[PDB]
Amino acid sequence: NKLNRISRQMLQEMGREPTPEELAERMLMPEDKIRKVLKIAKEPISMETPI
Amino acid sequence: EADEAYSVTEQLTMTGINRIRQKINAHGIPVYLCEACGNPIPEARRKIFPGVTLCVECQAYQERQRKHYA
Amino acid sequence: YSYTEKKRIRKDFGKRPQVLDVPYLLSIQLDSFQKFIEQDPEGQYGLEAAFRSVFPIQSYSGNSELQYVSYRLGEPVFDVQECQIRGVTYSAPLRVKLRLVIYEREAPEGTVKDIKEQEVYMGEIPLMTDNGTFVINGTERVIVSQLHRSPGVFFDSDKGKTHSSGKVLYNARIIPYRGSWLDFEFDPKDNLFVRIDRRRKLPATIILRALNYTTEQILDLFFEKVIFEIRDNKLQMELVPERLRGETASFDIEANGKVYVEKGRRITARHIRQLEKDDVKLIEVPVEYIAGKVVAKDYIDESTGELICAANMELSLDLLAKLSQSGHKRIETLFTNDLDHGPYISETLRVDPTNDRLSALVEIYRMMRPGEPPTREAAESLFENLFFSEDRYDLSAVGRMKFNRSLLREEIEGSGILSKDDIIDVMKKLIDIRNGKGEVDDIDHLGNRRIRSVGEMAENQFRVGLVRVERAVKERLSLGDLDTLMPQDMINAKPISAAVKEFFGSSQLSQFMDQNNPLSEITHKRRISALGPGGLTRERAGFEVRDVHPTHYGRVCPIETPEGPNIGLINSLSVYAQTNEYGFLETPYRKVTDGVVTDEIHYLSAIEEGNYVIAQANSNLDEEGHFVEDLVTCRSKGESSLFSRDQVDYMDVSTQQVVSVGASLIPFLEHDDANRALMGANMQRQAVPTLRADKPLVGTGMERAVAVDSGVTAVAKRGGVVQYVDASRIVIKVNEDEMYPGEAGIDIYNLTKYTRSNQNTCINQMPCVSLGEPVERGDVLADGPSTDLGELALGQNMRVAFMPWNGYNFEDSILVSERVVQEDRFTTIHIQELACVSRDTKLGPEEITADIPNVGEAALSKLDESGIVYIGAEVTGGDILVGKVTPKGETQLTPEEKLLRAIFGEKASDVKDSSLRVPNGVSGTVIDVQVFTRDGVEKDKRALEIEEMQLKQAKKDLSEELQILEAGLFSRIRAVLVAGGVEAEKLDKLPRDRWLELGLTDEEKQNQLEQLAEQYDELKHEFEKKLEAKRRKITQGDDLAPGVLKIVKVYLAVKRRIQPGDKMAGRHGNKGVISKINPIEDMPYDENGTPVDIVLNPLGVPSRMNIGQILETHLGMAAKGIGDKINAMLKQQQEVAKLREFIQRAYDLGADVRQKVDLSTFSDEEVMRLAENLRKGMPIATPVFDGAKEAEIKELLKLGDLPTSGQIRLYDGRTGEQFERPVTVGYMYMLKLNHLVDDKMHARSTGSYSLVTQQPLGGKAQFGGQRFGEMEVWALEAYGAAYTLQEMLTVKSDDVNGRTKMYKNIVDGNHQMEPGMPESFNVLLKEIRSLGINIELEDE
Ligand SMILES: [Zn+2]
Repeated sequence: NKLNRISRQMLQEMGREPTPEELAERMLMPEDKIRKVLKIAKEPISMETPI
Repeated sequence: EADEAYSVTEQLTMTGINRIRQKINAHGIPVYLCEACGNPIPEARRKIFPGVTLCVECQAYQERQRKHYA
Repeated sequence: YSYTEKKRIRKDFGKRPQVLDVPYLLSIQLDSFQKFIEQDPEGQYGLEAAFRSVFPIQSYSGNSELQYVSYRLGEPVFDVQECQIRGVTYSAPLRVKLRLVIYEREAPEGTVKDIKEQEVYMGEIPLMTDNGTFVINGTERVIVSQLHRSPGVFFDSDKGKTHSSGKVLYNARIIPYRGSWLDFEFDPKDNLFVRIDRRRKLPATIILRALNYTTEQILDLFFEKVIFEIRDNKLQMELVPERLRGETASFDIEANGKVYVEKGRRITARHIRQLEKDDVKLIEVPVEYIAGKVVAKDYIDESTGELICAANMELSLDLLAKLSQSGHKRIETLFTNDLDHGPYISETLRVDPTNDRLSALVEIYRMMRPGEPPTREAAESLFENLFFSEDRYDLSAVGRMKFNRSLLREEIEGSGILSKDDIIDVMKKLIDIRNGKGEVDDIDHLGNRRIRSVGEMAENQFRVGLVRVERAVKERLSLGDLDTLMPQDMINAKPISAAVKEFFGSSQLSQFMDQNNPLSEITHKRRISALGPGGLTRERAGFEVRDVHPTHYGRVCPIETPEGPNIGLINSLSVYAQTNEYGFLETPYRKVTDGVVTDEIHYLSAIEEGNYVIAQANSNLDEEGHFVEDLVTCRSKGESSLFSRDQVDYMDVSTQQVVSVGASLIPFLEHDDANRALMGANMQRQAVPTLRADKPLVGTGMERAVAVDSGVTAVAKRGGVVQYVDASRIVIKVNEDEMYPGEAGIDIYNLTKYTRSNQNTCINQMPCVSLGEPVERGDVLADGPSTDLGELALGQNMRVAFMPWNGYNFEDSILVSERVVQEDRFTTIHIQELACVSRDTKLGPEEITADIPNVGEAALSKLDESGIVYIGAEVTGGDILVGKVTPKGETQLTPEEKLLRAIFGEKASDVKDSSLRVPNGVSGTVIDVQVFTRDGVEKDKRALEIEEMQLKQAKKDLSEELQILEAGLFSRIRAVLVAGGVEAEKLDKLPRDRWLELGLTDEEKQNQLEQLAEQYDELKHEFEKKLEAKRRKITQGDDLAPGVLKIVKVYLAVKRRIQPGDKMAGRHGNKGVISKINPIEDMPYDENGTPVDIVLNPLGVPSRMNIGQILETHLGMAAKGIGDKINAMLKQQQEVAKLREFIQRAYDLGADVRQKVDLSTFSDEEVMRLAENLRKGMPIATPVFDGAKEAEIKELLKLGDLPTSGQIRLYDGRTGEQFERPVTVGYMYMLKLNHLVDDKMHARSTGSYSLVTQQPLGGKAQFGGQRFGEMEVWALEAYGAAYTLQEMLTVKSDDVNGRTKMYKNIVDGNHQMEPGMPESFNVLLKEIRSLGINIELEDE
């Protein structure tokens, strides 16, 4: 949850969005874990998705 | 391939025109009284159309009426 | 005559003069977008327009309003080239100024404070290229202009098939630009209905009650009043002397002391002439005629105050007495006549369940949203928002125009939403047509079809972008604190940029540019579609809209349309067509005033054109420009016939204006069956660009327009002389006239070199001028692919001869001499992009290291220390392009593998082999390697070498600019210093950098030297920043996806020759697949010994009535003849005299043409260069309908000293003996289309299998086996092929157990099958069994 919010204030603030190592600084933890976090944080995709 | 498409068109066109063509028949000969209403048939219609049975008045009218219901 | 015309001049047949030369072919795409993104200080469509609609946004009446100031477009983040390689979208940041005002409580309005927040960012919006494409992810895309039904109201039929009665029906539809549909329709009972959107049908009068109309006003509005007087005792009636027409007398109708007509005689012209002329106002009547009449208004009893009769209630002989004795003198009734004014609206009221305003407003609310309760506030608001809200409804200006147009109003602009009047007036007009006065529209007419294109459609996607941000802004402005939040806090970026990114990314109208061919690009950007958003659907309509409509003349091409499931659903834009001010389709014509043909041109929209009488393209006018004949074939109101000399109001501009760019490129089109012509301009675009840009011997004249207007070529910005010519770049020293005062300098054109297209063809520019040659503005500076010398050359013409060759051209198959493949001339260069990805898997990270388990040095030769293939290495199938390994530890190998590892000592590795290797069968040269690395992961060795090399090259490029631009600029300083201080030799001794000091005496020349200084120091500094940014962009972390560490893209240049299987075709719809490639020894030759390149079948020509391919062949034959003549005289070195005498004769030919020519061209240095360019053959032009005629062809055959027959005798190269009969030989421009065989050919023994269904599946591009569908099963069922079928859908596919049991048997040399049960059926049993169903296999 914290991660969606940091990107908001910094969405328009940084013209685009903060780099994957920028929100890492905003957040308290090891900050490379963002990748690790962001990977499982995704929901799986509907296998019956039309291509 | 594709050639058949052209072929298809020709057969269709021919059939439509032919029906139309027939609707005029050929060497006919007869009287002059209109079958609907007896009005005078001029020899012009007799000689343009061999076997005419409808006066110019009726040869519109009916045509006209068909159009209206369309 | 110009400069790149002086080089080579196409001999032009065709008599009709060009009065208007072909405009920019990409006009449509470029124009429309320029309008969308641009400051327009007013409302005309654009970003300004979209804003001004939704804005100003205001909080929930809290008097906290957010208004819109103006907007800006930031510079492109990457330019065109840059944005493509990396894979970003080519976009600009949209910065819009917003002003937040707050009103006091409670306020006679005015502000405590307003913060005027500078330009908040709301996403980046894509930008259009110089050549009319977009870049979405480094991939060029086109936005197809769309054709949809014009906004407005249109009255239609639905005759016949309805109900099987005939009768016909009539319906009206109000179609606004945005907001809900308003449909009005009849039925057999002649009841008027309305349905919003496509929803539940409802009785039409309900909307009047929603507009606060009670029963009385509906009668008053749609009906007349028949006033009934009670004068003395029992009933008089007001009689309109006209009312009785289309009816028979109802009683003894008498007035004025004279009985005009008695009961039972129909009121005709006699009776109405009498009444009108005799002025019959009042007549006495019986009390029984109101037995049917409907009373108009409400009448209540003055004493008891009770309702006697409600409005729209029919009186009776007893009902009259109740309101007659109450003292009522008037009773207003309806005039009902089933021929003229039908009792239609009356019947509708009797079907309406509502009565008052809120009664109807509920029935509307409950229809739109059933299931939930109606409310007073809900029902009233819903209706006011549907057709009367500026926000939720708009017809636009065009909608308002066609609305007013179709309704016979005067205003051409007015309300943007519907009014109580608007809706009523439409219902009125609909009734008129059902009465027999008026006709219906048809969807197909191009005055009722409108064209939208990119500029408009992006506007609409931006508008929806704001309405979903507007809800959010209004929501924040409700609770927003005092002077803390500002207009950026509320407006998010993603919501705006997503609503626009959605469109350009995935849409039926945003597609990959069809780019194998400058014609393919230009024919795509000029394209129409009636499909997709807001248009028709393939399953909807319906042959009428697909068919070619008369209004298509000069707007839409009749012949260039796709040949597939959507024929006529696409079409292609005609050459001279342009989009109307209102957005309709108009075409150019010539104003015929009285009997003279002017040259002042007028653009007439589809509606405008019908009225006038337009002459024909091929019409002879001479001297002043009178029509030669007293009667000329013309077309006026939808038909075509002969017309009087001075009745014609206009005339066709060109013989060409009816076709498309594709269609106009076919020579002798007039002689080609329309069907095959379609295939021609359909396949012409599929022409893959050739190795050597040829040129059509047989042309039409358009090829120069298509080459230039398509971006593929490099066209001179400003006229001047060439300073430097490189295969890389071209520098133009500008002439003084065109050269701007400051910055001086030169135009420098950097050329596009060998690079991948969208369809894997190669797009490469080459210089077509030489050092120090004069070029003028708008000259051809460099040819693209499949363009020569400025002309569009989609292929290569060759010597073609029609005859059976032992069956090697049986159907449309083609037979080709070896000389072609030896000459590498239909050889075609393709560029594939293959990429390698280092990912992150659960087990660990992938490394791009060159340490690969169980591979020899034979592999690692083409690989560098880092693991990437070297640039320049010619590799074939199997060679490794990028070494890669994925973490897979503890394999858990088996005994016999373990024993094997122990015998031969392999250190069974803990890493898998995942390297990118070259696909089997394709083979080419590596020409480029890119490496994209995550920001913050260390660039490996080779990656760092590259980003170092990109740096050294970029520094050289930028400095080359400055060196040429300095010397170009300093060279101008030298010349102005000479004007009042000329020290020619003294000046250029000292250092050139030490020149800026020299001044000048009192004059503007002192102020002119001042100008060059500014722009020098600016070159000095603009160089610096242009070099700086360039350097940062290289080293900056290339940003990738989640899970991915670094990516290597290798670009291959495969050079594919031509082999049996390739599809080839001429421009006349003659397809054919090269069948055998023959030795030159075996080719048909003539008595001069020269073999023939292609042997075509004569049978392909009569059936498919494409006779232009023959004319092309003959004219081509004559065109090579002139070539063979000049080649001999040029080798004879005869001298200018003998040469020029012969050339001059060719360009006249017979008399009456349009060509004109020399001897103006400087009778030596210029004339000789031309002769050279013609010796390969003389380029001729056959305009589309202005083409060459047999006589001109035969005449040009005489000059070439070739037979008029077009035929010669030939000799079989094998037996050497003569061929009976003359055969035709000649030159036909022929294309190789990119259905090249070694792309189609697939095969699979055993491959990948799908997880869900154990079924052959394409995974490593060793593609899935062929699909064996239902029909192929009936094939085997019709034979006895019982086993062939079982094996087909058991072991060959579905049988997870059987397939391996078989393969093992196959190699053991036992052809058997141990089938068992397909997993496809095994899953059904489980899938059924997992429902409540017990499905078993019984018995034994
Ligand atoms: Zn008659």
